[PDB]
Amino acid sequence: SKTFAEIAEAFLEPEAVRIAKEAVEEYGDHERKIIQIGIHFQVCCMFCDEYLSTNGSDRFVLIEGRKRGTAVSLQNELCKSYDLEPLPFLCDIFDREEKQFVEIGITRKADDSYFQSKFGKLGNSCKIFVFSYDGRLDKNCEGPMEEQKLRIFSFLATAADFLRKENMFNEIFLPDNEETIIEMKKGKTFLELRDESVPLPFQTYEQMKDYCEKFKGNPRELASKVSQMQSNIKLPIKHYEQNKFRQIRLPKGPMAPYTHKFLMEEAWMFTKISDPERSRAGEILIDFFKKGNLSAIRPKDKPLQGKYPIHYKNLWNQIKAAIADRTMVINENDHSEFLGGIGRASKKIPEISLTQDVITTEGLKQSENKLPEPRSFPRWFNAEWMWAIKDSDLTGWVPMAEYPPADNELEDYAEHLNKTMEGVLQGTNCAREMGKCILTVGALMTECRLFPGKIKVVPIYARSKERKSMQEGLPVPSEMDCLFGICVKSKSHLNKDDGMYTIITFEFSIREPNLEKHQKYTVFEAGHTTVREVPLYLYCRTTALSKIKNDWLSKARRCFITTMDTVETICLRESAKAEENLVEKTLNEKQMWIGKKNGELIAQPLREALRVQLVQQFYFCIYNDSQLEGFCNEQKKILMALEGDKKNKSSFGFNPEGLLEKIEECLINNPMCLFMAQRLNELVIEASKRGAKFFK
Amino acid sequence: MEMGRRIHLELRNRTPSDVKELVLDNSRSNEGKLEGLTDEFEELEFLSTINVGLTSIANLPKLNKLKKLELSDNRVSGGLEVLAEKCPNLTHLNLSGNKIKDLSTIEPLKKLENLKSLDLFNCEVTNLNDYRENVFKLLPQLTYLDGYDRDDKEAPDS
Amino acid sequence: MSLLLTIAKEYKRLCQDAKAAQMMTVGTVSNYTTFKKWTTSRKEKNPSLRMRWAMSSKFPIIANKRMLEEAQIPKEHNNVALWEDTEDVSKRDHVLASASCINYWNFCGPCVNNSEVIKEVYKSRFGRLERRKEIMWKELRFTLVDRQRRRVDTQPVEQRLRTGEIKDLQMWTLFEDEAPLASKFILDNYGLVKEMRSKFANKPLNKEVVAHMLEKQFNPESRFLPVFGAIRPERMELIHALGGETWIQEANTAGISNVDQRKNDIRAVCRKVCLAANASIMNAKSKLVEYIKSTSMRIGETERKLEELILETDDVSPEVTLCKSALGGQLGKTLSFGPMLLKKISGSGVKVKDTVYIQGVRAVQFEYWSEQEEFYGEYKSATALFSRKERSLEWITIGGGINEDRKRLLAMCMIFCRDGDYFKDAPATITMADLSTKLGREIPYQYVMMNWIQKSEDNLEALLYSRGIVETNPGKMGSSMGIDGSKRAIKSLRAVTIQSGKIDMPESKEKIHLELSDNLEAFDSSGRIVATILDLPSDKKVTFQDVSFQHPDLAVLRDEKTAITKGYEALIKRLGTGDNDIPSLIAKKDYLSLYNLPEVKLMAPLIRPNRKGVYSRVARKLVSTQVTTGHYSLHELIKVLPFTYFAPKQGMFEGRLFFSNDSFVEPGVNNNVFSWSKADSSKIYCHGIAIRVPLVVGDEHMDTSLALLEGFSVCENDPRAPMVTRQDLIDVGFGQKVRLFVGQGSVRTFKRTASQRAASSDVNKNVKKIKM
RNA sequence: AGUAGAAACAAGGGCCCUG
Repeated sequence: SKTFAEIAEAFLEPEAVRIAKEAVEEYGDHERKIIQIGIHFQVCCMFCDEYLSTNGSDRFVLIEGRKRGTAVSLQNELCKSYDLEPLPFLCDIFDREEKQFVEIGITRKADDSYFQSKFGKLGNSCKIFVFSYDGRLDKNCEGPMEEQKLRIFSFLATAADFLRKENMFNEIFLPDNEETIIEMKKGKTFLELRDESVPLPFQTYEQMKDYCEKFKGNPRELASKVSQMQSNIKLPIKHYEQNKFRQIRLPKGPMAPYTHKFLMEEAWMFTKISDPERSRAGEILIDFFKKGNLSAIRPKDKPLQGKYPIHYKNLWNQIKAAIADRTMVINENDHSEFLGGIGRASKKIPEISLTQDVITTEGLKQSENKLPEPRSFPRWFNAEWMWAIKDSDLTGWVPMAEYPPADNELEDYAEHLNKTMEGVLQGTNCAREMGKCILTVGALMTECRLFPGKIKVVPIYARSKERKSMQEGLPVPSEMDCLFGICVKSKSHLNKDDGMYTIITFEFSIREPNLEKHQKYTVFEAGHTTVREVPLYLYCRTTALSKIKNDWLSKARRCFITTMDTVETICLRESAKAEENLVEKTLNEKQMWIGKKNGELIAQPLREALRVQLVQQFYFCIYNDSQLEGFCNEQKKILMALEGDKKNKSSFGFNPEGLLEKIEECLINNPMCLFMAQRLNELVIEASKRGAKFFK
Repeated sequence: MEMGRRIHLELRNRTPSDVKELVLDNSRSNEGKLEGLTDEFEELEFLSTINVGLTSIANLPKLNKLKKLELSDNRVSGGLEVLAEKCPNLTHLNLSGNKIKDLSTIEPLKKLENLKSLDLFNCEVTNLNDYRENVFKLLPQLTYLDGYDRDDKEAPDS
Repeated sequence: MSLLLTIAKEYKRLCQDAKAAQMMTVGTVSNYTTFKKWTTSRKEKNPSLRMRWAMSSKFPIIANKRMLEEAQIPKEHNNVALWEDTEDVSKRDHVLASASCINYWNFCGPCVNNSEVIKEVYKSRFGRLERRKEIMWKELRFTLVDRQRRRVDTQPVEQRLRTGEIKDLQMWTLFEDEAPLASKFILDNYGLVKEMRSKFANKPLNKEVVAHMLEKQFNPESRFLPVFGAIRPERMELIHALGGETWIQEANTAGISNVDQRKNDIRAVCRKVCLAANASIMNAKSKLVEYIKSTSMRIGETERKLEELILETDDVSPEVTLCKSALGGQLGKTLSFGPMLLKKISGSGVKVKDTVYIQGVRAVQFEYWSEQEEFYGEYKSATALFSRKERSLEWITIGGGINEDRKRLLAMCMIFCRDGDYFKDAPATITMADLSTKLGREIPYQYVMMNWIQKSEDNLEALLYSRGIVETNPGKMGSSMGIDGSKRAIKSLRAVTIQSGKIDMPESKEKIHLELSDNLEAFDSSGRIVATILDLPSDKKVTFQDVSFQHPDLAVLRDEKTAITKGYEALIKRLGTGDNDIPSLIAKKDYLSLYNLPEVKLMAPLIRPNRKGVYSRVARKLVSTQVTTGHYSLHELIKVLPFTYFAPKQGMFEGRLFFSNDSFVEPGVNNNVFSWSKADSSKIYCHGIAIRVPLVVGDEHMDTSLALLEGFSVCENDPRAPMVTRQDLIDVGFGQKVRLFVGQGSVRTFKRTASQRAASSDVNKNVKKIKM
């Protein structure tokens, strides 16, 4: 249906299509008229109807489909034989019985214009029948037989339905005799512009068109120009083996500081036996506060480090007062105002109310954008990773759904592998953070949605399940509610997408604070805690969140999919090369290098490197930014070069130094990027012992 | 078609009070429920409803002059006590082709003292042992059964 | 009712305004579509976040108001908010509510009489479940599956139709009062429309949903996917749970929703007609068209015309391609060369003749293209990506899985490109008897060589030997093919690479018109021969079931049953409109005239003369009972009118009405000699021959709006005639004019006289005259 | 105060409303 002929073939018989096509080609007119002319011919045929005369011979003789040359020959032959006067113009059918011609016409408009014009041209000489698509007949003589009318008018109705459906029932496709010249209505201005947008050597669209319509190929000149451009360029080609990749340069300065909202390693938590009835956030916080361990906290005036202590102490006291009243709404005071920035939003000044005097009175200059500053590699990230790769003395940290039934072996295999991986992955500490993020952000999302304009108090909590020992001892292990800390959210009046809303986080600890790492926080020694007794430290941050970070953190559970895919991408591949179920053996045995220790390469099975993969995906969720995006997008080239080195493929490049420059430009104040780059350099170093293409 | 239009068609301007016969065969009735009948039909003496996807008798008005009924090809089951109140002057009934399981459903017909002939063919009840006799002993007034009297006496044409 | 008055008052209020009046008055109704877009324009960037943000709110669902009041749904069942009086800003006829309300409605709301209708609405998905329940899963294994990327269909569908045909199906199964003027398809396939109509009539349903679901029901979802193993819609719908690149879940799915046997039967029939219509040298094409038009076949319950099936099908096979060409159907850009498949990726060329001496000196011209040309190829369980250049095979890369198929593909490809010395100097064995004119038609050299290779394996080995053999260089051992299609050897065919993994099938959504010559040679707007009759199986005998070859030459029955069938056709040919015909006589209760109709007089001799009188009495009686009461079965009337010619007599009626040929018809029960069904009341099966009855008058079973559509026709507009309802069409007199609203925004004039002559015949005849 | 980036937020509209 890409060309008109198919659209005519949809209802018209293909023969009339071919006829009208040949006719259009002979005239040389557009083929858009294949639709009208074909219709004109089919009527004529179905007009004839194979009727006969008194002598048992054919009655009607067609003249239309015939070529132009033979049309006037048959016309004159008939005008002569029956002794008739020759007509000036051509006709469509010659009724023998009545010895007179019959013209046919078809006008879309239900009006007598076409009939009047045709009659005026032909007068009353012969019989004219002006059919219409919507059932109207205009003639100058007796009407045709009933059957002829019924067949013509039914065909025309169907045709008009099938045109109106396709938006082709217009003057364009069905014009009358006069309106046969459609053309873009060229306006004075459009031409004035077209004659101005022409390339330089030409000065009028006419010259450009005349030069382009006749353009001929001269490969000698084209080659000469190509060679002249190939000589004045000197495109550099650099095989890496000769020109090696210098080590990535990392910036210099102070250590990158902790930035994630919720403490992972340090955070100290309080557990309480699960109550199904009281499962709500506020109810859980009330239950935890009532035992009385929480009420012991009484921070000292002087913090170990940090700034703005008094505000934090006041807000902690107000939170405790709130719970006792069982109303988690904070009043607007100086401390909450300063921490929440309720009123530190610049007031817009109109320009019409401006003058040089106002500019002088208060400085006015374009904001001097203070781009980020450079921070050196963090030496503490490895410790967080190693700790996050250990069990948490509990399981069931993150919520997962149930396993459905099974019918075929494939589902049983999928469910066994998933069960093994979920068992491995539910015991770590990273997964504890997955649960803490999902639950805390869910609660904070449902508070900011319901109670904006109220500086609510939301806990930082999670739910878990004590491990399963042997049948000995207490069976049927119980559940547990954990309380890592407490949060609050200043007014979350999120009028627009990707908003901004300051929050504040109090979290417990039993560890001394590092100056370099815990720069963000403002710790407060808080009495003692049992396990024997141990000192306490209350880490009070003032972070900020948005809608998008909330929605995505509440969907950190994605990491399971990616890690599972990678692990089963390795296991199915290893099993296929041997055509046997090799998954358990692959998981238990396959050793995956995960670091160095004492100048040697450590290795551990896959079953324990799933944890490393999971931490990688979780940290990608946490520290995602533009920097990490650009970096992880631009480091692939180096890995591809590594692969080329492994397989003796003589890779090459055009300007690698610029690539390294681009990379080192996007390494700023984001621990993950810097750590990953340092590892990438150590990798290329370790591989240089068994490979090439890298400098020391 | 539909009983409503079918009836309105059969009634060529005739009032529903002077007819003596009616036919509704090869139509459909929503919910297998009659629709359009009332007590206006008084002179009615015959009725025929065949293959209309019928399953019950609940909207049946009161018809006294009715003396012959036909419900073949449907799936009626259970409702047979209305006949003692709406059509007490009934004599001929036919149910071949309907869902009938036991005899307890048939017992009410004893109250139709005007009953003469009954027609049960292709029903589950027919697949029992000594059923013609048990029915005859239940409905003594009856003489003809499925077109055959006791001793297999073929009944006349009409 | 009062609702009607409300609609009229609303229209009045709308017209009282000025702007609404302008927009309604000007133009046609199509503007509605346009107006349907300027309203309710609002999208959202991240829908997930918006939905999660919204759901937290107390009342995240807009809902109807009056329906809630009617259903006695209170605002709070038990200290739980459900809705509050308010108006949605955009709609202005809805009230906010919460999701909890659905649960309440689900557990104690209004209950409908029956919800089994959903099983018909989503018949596709229930079919999916039923098919899935019959799969015996065997055993997961692991191995590197070879997958080929090819276009396939992923939905088993019966009676696949086009978008144009389907649109009428929705209108004619749900909205009949607003149906457009009757199309050809609706008249032809009236059993399907009746079957769909019955299920969804007098039912409480959202009509739009049902229409959309029927649209999906009739759409075979074609996708370009990786594939392994057999190709069947039953598998492709769940291929995701059968195997990937590294694993395979074996399963036996052969006996579910067989869709391949009907495609096979259609191709067999096309082969049979193409081989029949080669006898007429001068007018093979016209004979072919007539042969196709006068044939049909049964699909499930319905009987469909072969011409429409060929148009709908997508079998890219040489048999179907020629037939599609003759009818005028456009088809895919897919060549053929014997039992092989091809697809031109690139290149060009132009015919160039060259001589070949068959034996000693016997010049025979053969045409060869002259340009570089890449070609995908496909033989059974093998594929290739070859290229040619100026009468030379430049290279061929094969990725099949079998040796025999590989050799056959290579040989047919070499032949395709007319490479090798043999084309220069023909083999000694081939003779002039086989060269050409098996039945008076010349056979070019290439097809001669193709037949030669098929005749004997030794010729094939010689041909492959013609291509140079070299020594397998080191390393290339794996990418080499011997004479026995070995994966590797010490000596191998020149420039014949071999690899593992099927060559991915190309794709192109193009439609090329192609004609055909008097010798059934399909040209395609250029020299190329897409297909011919010399690439089909020689011949074979088959017993086709549920098919109708209603043509004299294509018939095996004797003069007796043919005569009876012709007589019944003639009797059904007087069922058309106009006075002195069966329907008009029935309306005038003039049953007596039926006994003297010409066709009964012609058919009377057949009737068994010994007891003609007794049969005549019974059939002459039944008609009266049917005629007088007004309750009649048109089919029984047609069945028993042949017997009403003779004078009644006296005698005992056993039960069957015999002819003079020991064939009877029992009055009421369908049998082979005469059959029909209440489902499809527009077919009469006489000795397994389908006789279409025109739709000029309804019957008690068939009665509906459709059974009269053929009778009516359009005529010159007359404003005097009355404007009637669609239902009253049944009561109008024959040869009486009447105005009628049709479809949307169309008022026409219909006259109850059937005038639908064959259009194809008249055009063909007139056009042939232009060539004299 | 804080977020993050190469600019924006740190409520906005009319004593009252809203994402």
